[PDB]
Amino acid sequence: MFVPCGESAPDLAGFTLLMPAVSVGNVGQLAMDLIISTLNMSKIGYFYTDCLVPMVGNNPYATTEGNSTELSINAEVYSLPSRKLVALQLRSIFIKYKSKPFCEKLLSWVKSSGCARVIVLSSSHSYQRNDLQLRSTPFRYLLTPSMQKSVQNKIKSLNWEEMEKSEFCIRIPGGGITKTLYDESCSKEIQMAVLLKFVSEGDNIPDALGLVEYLNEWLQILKPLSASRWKIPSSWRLLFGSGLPPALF
Amino acid sequence: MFLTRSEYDRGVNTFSPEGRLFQVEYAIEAIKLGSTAIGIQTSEGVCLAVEKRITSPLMEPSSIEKIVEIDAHIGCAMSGLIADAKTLIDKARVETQNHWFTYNETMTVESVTQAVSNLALQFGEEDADPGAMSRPFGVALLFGGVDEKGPQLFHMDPSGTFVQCDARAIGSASEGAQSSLQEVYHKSMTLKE
Amino acid sequence: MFRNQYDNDVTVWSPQGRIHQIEYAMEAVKQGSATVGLKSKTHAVLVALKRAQSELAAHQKKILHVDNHIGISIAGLTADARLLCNFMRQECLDSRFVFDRPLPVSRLVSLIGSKTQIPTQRYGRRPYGVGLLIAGYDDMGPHIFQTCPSANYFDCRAMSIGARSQSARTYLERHMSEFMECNLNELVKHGLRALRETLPAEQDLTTKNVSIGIVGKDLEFTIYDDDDVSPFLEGLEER
Amino acid sequence: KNELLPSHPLELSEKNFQLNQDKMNFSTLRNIQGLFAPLKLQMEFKAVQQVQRLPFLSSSNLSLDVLRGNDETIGFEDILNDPSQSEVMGEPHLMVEYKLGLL
Amino acid sequence: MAATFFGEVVKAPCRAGTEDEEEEEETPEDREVRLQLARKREVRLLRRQTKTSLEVSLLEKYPCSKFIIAIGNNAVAFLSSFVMNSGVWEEVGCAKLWNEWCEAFCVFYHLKSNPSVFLCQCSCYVAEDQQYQWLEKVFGSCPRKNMQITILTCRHVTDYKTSESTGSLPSPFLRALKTQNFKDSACCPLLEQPNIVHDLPAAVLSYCQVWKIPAILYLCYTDVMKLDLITVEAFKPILSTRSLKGLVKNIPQSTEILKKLMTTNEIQSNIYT
Amino acid sequence: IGTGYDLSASTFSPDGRVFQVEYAMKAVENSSTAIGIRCKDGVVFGVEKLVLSKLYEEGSNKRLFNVDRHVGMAVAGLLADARSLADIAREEASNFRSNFGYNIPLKHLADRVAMYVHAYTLYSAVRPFGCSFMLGSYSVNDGAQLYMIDPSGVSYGYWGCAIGKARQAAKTEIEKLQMKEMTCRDIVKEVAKIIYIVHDEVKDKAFELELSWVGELTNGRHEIVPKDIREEAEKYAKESLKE
Amino acid sequence: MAERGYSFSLTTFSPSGKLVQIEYALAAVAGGAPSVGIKAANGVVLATEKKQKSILYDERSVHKVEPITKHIGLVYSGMGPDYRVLVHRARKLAQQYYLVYQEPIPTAQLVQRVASVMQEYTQSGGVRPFGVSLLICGWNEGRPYLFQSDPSGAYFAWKATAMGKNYVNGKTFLEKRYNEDLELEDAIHTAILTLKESFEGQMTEDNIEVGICNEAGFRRLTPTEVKDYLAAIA
Amino acid sequence: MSRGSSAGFDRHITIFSPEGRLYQVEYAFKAINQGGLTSVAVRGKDCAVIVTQKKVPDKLLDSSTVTHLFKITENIGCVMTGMTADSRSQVQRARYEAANWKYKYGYEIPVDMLCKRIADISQVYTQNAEMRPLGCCMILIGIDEEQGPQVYKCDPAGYYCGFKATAAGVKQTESTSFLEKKVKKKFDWTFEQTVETAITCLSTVLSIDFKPSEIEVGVVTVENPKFRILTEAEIDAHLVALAER
Amino acid sequence: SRRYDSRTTIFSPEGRLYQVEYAMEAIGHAGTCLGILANDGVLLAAERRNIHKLLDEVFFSEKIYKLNEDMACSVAGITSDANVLTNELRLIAQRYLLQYQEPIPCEQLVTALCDIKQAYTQFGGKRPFGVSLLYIGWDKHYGFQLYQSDPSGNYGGWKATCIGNNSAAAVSMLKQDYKEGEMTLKSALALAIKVLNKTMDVSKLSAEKVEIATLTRENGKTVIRVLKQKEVEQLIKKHEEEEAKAEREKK
Repeated sequence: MFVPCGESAPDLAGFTLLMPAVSVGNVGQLAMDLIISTLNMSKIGYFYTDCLVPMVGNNPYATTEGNSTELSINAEVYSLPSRKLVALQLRSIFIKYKSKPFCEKLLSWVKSSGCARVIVLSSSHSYQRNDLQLRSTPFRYLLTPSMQKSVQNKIKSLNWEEMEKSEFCIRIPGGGITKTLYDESCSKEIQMAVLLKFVSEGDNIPDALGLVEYLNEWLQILKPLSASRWKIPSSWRLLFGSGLPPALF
Repeated sequence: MFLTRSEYDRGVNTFSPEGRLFQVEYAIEAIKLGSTAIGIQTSEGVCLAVEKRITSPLMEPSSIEKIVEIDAHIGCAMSGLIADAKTLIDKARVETQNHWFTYNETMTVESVTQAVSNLALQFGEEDADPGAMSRPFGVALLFGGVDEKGPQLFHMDPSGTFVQCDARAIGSASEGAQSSLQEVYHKSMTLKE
Repeated sequence: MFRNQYDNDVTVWSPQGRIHQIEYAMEAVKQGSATVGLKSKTHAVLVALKRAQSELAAHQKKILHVDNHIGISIAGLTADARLLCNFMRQECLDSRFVFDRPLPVSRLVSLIGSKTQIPTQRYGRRPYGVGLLIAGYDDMGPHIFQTCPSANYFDCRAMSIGARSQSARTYLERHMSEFMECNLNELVKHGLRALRETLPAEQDLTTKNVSIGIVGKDLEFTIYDDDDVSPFLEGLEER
Repeated sequence: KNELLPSHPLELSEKNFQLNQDKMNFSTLRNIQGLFAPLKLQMEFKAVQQVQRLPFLSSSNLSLDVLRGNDETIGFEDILNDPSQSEVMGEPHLMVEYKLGLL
Repeated sequence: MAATFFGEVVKAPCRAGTEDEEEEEETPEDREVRLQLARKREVRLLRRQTKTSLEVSLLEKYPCSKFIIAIGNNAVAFLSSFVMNSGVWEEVGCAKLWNEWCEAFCVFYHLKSNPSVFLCQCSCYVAEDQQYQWLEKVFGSCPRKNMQITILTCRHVTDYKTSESTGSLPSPFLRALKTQNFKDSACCPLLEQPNIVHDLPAAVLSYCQVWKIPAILYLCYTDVMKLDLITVEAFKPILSTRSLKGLVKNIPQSTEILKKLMTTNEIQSNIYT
Repeated sequence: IGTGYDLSASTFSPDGRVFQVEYAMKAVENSSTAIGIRCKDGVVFGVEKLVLSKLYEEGSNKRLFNVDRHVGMAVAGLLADARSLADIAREEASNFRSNFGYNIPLKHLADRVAMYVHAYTLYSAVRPFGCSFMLGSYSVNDGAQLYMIDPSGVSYGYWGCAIGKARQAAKTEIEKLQMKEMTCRDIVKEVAKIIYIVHDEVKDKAFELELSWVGELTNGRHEIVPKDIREEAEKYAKESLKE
Repeated sequence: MAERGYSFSLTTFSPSGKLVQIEYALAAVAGGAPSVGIKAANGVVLATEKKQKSILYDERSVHKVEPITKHIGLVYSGMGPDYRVLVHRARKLAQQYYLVYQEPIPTAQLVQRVASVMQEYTQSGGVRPFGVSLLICGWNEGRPYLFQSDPSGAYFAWKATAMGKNYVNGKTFLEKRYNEDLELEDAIHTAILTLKESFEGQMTEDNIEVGICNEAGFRRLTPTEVKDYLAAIA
Repeated sequence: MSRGSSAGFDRHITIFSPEGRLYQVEYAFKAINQGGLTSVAVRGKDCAVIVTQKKVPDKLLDSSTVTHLFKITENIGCVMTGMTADSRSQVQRARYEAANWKYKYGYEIPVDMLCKRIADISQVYTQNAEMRPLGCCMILIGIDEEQGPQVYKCDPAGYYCGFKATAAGVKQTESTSFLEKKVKKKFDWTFEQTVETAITCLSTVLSIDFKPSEIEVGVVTVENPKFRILTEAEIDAHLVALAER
Repeated sequence: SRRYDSRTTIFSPEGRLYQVEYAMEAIGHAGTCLGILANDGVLLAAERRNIHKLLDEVFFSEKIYKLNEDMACSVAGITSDANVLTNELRLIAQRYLLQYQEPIPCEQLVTALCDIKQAYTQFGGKRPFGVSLLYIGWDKHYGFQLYQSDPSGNYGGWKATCIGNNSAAAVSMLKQDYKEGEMTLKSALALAIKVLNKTMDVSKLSAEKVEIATLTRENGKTVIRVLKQKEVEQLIKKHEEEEAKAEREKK
């Protein structure tokens, strides 16, 4: 389920897993790309699996010339030992009846590695939103019962808004795999946190910036509150593609 | 870096990034779902041959009509959706009779095919209040007839383009039948051959 | 990536301020076969590279009659092309019925522009994915007009549209001065050379795949095919 | 057919009274206001009429009346004969197909 | 996104494909038909010669040192024109699959002189859920990490993303994408950063990268795709380099004539003349 | 940012912005600069018409339209929408002459066309026009009048304005130009100078300058600048750019 | 059971068989200004509260209680403009009935016609139901009448009811207070008390609007008469 | 709608919220605020005055054409706040309706009836799906034959109420509070008194002292029922009077 | 399913119109409406549903609706849709009378209304009529008849059927206690009272929770009258006495 880049097979005991749960508009993927680019996180392995559709291309974070010519895949995992953060990066879409196998594989991998506090950066639909949620902040958080109490008190001090679950079924209209991820994580009894935001489809870079700031409010991996806050990947060029034909204008 | 579920296959009036209209191509696929019809154009006449797919012996073989008479000198072989074929055949017959009434002469096979094609391109472009062809026709026709120019064989496609063909095959086995035809067909072949 | 929402419809403006359906219609017309249209000081010639679906199937015609002095070169969607040709024929007939004079080419092109603009603004309609090279003769002389799937039209001395038309356009731009002042046969040969430049090096022009339409001062629009284009092909230089 | 020829000279005028009134209003706006007002009102009328009951059921056309300024005006048209009390109603599907332009 | 009538409530499609899963998330009949579809879609790797189903993977059965894979009509046409006539290539195995979207076949060849060198002419399309099954059937689970894989495919200029417009771009241009282990010269400009490949070539290249197999992917972007001679002409630089240098003999003359044969026998677009 | 509110022209964003109109404005901004300066004698137009290919005949895709004997029209943004709106304005002016017997005032025509554009932006069935244009005319009673219409549907008179890529630079040049005291000849020379200054030869390979004016010297009749005066203006612009 | 797609559409039935948009319109009604209608033996009173945001409001400019004809009046809770449109339609229908039959339209028939209009608007897909419920009063055949037309088009004949905010409490208060043989000029006091229960602050002549209907006909009470009634009841 | 009804509760005009609110009307109000200006109208016992801030953005822009004070008929004038194009469309519709009323009924339309018609059209807009509410606000003034001066403000939702002192724009709440304070203190409310009240209210809420060119004032008095636009010199004189006292 | 249930015209993969089923569920949410056919005559016994003390009953039929002289009907579903459907029924009956100068047969009117409902269910953009109607009438061809209509547009002639709340239990009870051929008007009323008493579990019937209308033929004229509250009270008392006697006999 997890193949290291070489033969190192890094251990992730006591680390913190980060993933971009496939959101409405890949807001989680954009936020994870921002985090990886800002923290200069190197790929330690590949999360090769049948569930994610295949893709290839040059690494999003070209930076130098040598690093520019490195080939990336659909699911590459980056890690840096300084902050004890391991960041998985899904770069593709899911296949039908393939979310549950991926969730099971990821939960097994994180349990075996030893990492705790799986951060699930996701997003929900902004139109399947209640009036109270409409007038309130779009950001929501979800905590598993097994999650350590100290961080729960930290977030309570931060005064965040818990995701409204309705009897008490916790349904995320736009999470994608987030709901079943939460269910299976609760079944497996491992610490995990879900960070979502009510978004729509379109230009979602502001949504990704808001999500990374929301994550910062808890993790505090960067300064509290600016210019070049989060470094954007070099591959975020041409969000639309091609150019303007000359005949029209 | 992230894949997208960009879809352009649903709208008939939607262009793909390469300019392809996917609904027309799916109509072509519907043609590919039909039975094989073979039409050969020679100097001694035209030959339209199609296969009857008889699901059960109880069904009358004569009821499965796929080669019809547009006019005394025009015939048509269909392949694809049967009812669309029926509508197109009715249009062709009405057009031929109108031409005879107006000009007191037989309508050219090319003219009949052109009229049927003009009917077979009104998907989101008829601009007429009456209910038009919302979806492209799902049948391909082989208008094989003999006129003053001699034997003729025209192939009509769901897109609405009619092209004169010396020997054409349309249906499930269209490609193999076409290969066999081009392997065997020669200009100076007889009708019996 | 972020343009999926604005890509589906023609009435939806993209954040960059560009409708993608029109550009996709332009891609559709590009995907069609190649035509070359050039005019001298007295003649306008349209040479087209006809394509055959199969060896047995006859080459599909790409030069269509419009009036005694106007003709078009087909490129792109065939159904939209036929609709436009019918509209232009009706307009020319109406002009000759009311004013009893040939319809000027520019007026017809303006009418086509308005007609093809109408759908791009309304819902439930798609742009005409057909490009036309219109050759005609008026009191002003020969005319070559390029019509794009976008309603805007262009007035040209020589133009090529379709697949692999960049080489033809380069060749035309190389010898524009020669085009302006040359004999009719020389102009037809220039158009044929441009069409050949469109073709691959291995391939060559044949009577089956070449269609020529010529309109001049005393010459009405006549379409030459096969044995009729053989005289023009004869004498052409080796690539 | 002879039905095309009006039986009464006033019949043709009052049969299309609403259509003629709308045409006159459009002509006046277009003379004075410009092309925008008639086009705007035409789209508005089309939008309101597009949503209503099916042909075999009598519609209220409240929004259409408000837009046309007849919400507070009563003429012989409204009182003399009631579209609700038609006394003649065709097949539902037939009427729907007729409105759709199929027949 | 229906808009069938006036008041129809339309929903914006999600580029991530979430809505499909949301609708998806049983009845025994539904499960039965779903399994029927699953076994209808799965790739069945077998050989028409002797009709012996290939349960064992191709890589396990024969040891390969150079696997050239061509996806798309133009790529297989180029291979058929250049490599077949150079030597002898007999059919060994053929993957059979059924997709919603579609001479569609996936045939594998191996050189009699050097059996270690193999080939694959995948003229058919493979759905997003079947590339991994195809990799399982062909490569198996245990790779060799000693294989020179040259993946050949043709794409459209519209797919390529750059500041210049699609029309302004020189249509017959090709790019390359190689794995970390593949240290040989790419002979082609590397793909631009925002550009992505999401088809069978991408699956094979990702498989090679994950398992440390030296491989290179070539993408020939072209405006036309139906048996075009310019596409194979632009592919020629690939054989001009190593790997395919020895497989193709010094007889371009026959290949040039052979390449014309494939282009002459082509089907034009009825819709677009 | 109206992520889920920018698909239809009949949908309001939470902050109250119709993003389709703004996207139409951006589409207008995508086009080359077209400037027009109003002076005491009349109004002079000028457009940086980029030539896409040398094959095109001189005058193709003209950006200056004569919607009436006395009214000019310099357009920007999408060309097709520009032609459509020019036809609409022509019908309006024709209708005014036919009904009231005298030439339509510039302000009234501008109001009519602007309201047409706004009506198009109102509904969801149609999309807002992607073009912006300048209506200019001169009359003995009305005097020199210049108007500009935005895809939103506004109609504001100007002493000088620009629409297109380098809108702000041309606007600054016109601001530092004292149009109210110069004649039509000096105004056309300065218009050519400004067009040459704002043109970016790097991004845009080449362009052809189209100049038209309406004023007392033309007897209140819109017409293209004569070739001699146009060449003189181009020479003056070249000299100014060189220094 | 989110049922979001079912709630978005009007013509779409919920799996349980509930029209969610109609319920949302009813919620809009419940969020409107309270209005109380009491059918006494001598007559029927329609009392409502017109919450004026600021003192710079012209009381004569608009009226929550409007006459339909010489003997029928109505009050509303919910959206104002919808109420005005429905008032215009009701007046037109009443005048059409008078022209056709040369008789004042009975209250029941007017209520049925208005309810038919509401049903027509709540049936077709493309528009929204009228987010307003009308308390219609009248006097026909020497008998008072009180009706309530819901957004869905279901009309019920009440002896005493309240709508708008705190309508459940108002109905309970009316149940405690309303009497079978109660007469006018006392049902007015009962309605004023119900408004007091549903009012936040002090009720002045301009903060409420009271309209009565009796044998003479429908009549909106002048501010002076409202002030005298308020003084009498407190 | 031809394109199709939107999904979310706040994404379409017709469909209701769980409370039953229509978010598109509220967004139209937000658009009115987005207009960027503030308009103040004051009703006296002798005249009605409308004052709005005039902001000519660019010097090249002709200040004469920049105006939000439009006359519907010879005796009724209005000040529009919000989108310029929508305000112009509403002005044209009001002019047409007033002319039609004069033609059909033989006497000039009252202000209240004009706003009633406008609000009915606005309600029609808010009920159907194809159209959208106009993002602008109409404040009508005029002298009635019997009721004297009348001030009516006329909103997208379809509310046509009349006011003794109307405010609209970005600073609507603060202007309303100031006008309520002034009304609570009942002065004589003469013509110049009403003009001073409007101008000082606008200056207080905008925290700026206007020069003659920063505001446009339109007045209509009982003695002179014709809608009159105050000349810049008269506005300057009023400002000087305010400064002196 | 969350799909194939949006446009009222999407066929499910198994060939199901879920919107019609949801309309039938809405019918099930409505109050109990019962109709029994007897040789002497046919009757309709329907639950009044609304019982609020402040509610007033100014009409003679809370939910019963007389279509013409020879016909009557009862409603269980959406009230406003029911009102429009009853208006259409009256219009169609009067149109038939005008054209043929004879009372419309019951089946013809039921078929016309069902055609209207099926048309509404066939064309997209129109909400199906969520009303189920029970018809009682007499004609010269088949005499007394009882008909039941559905939102889908399907009718059927029944001898004893119930629609609305607890329809299945009422149907089972009718099947248990119906004697085809020997059922009289009085025994039919007793059976209806028993079925209503058992179905409505709130409490014993008080003659204000139910509404009974009987259709009979007297002197060649169809008589449609609504039983007075006192008569319903007497019937309830008789049913209670019968139940008490049966319980005492059981011991």
